[PDB]
Amino acid sequence: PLIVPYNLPLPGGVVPRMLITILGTVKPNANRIALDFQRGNDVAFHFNPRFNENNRRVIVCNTKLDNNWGREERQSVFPFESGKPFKIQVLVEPDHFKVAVNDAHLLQYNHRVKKLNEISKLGISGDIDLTSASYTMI
Ligand SMILES: NC(=O)[C@@H]1O[C@H](CO)[C@@H](O)[C@H](O)[C@@H]1S[C@@H]1O[C@H](CO)[C@H](O)[C@H](O)[C@H]1O
Ligand SMILES: [Mg+2]
Ligand SMILES: [Mg+2]
Ligand SMILES: [Mg+2]
Repeated sequence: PLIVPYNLPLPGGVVPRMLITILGTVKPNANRIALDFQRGNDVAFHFNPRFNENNRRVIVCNTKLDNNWGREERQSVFPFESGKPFKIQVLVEPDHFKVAVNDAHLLQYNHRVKKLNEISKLGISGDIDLTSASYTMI
C-alpha cells in the first residue's frame, strides 16, 4: 500500500470534472481521518472524520487561510467504521466539492478558495491503511 501521511500531487491544481479517489481500510479503534486539499500553505478543503468527539462520530470540514481555520461545516452522517475498507470519491464541481463514500453521496462543500488551478496537493493522513489514491477526468 502507501505510507501515511501521503502526499498526492494534483498537477495544475483541480478543475470541475476532476475526480479524486482514495481507497483504504480504517484501522481498528480509529480516532481520525483527514484529507487536506492544499493551495500552498492554505487548506482549500479539509475533510476530517472524527470517530470520538464527545462520544459522537462527526465529519468536520473547513478551510485554512493564512494559518487560520474558518467556520466549520459539520455532518453527522458518518459512513466509516473501524476496521472496514472504504472508498472516498471527491468530485470537483463548478461551485463545490462533492464527496461520496462507498458509492453513496455524503456531502458537498462550497468553494471558498477560488483559484482551483492552484490547489496542487492532496495530503491524506490518519488512522488508515491507505491502498491507492488517484485522479481521473470524467
Ligand atoms: N482550531 C481548534 O483548535 C478547534 O478546537 C476546538 C476545541 O478542541 C474544536 O472543537 C475545533 O473543531 C477545532 S480543532 C481543529 O479543527 C480544524 C478544523 O476546523 C482541524 O480539524 C484541526 O486539525 C483541528 O485541530
Ligand atoms: Mg457532469
Ligand atoms: Mg474560511
Ligand atoms: Mg483564491
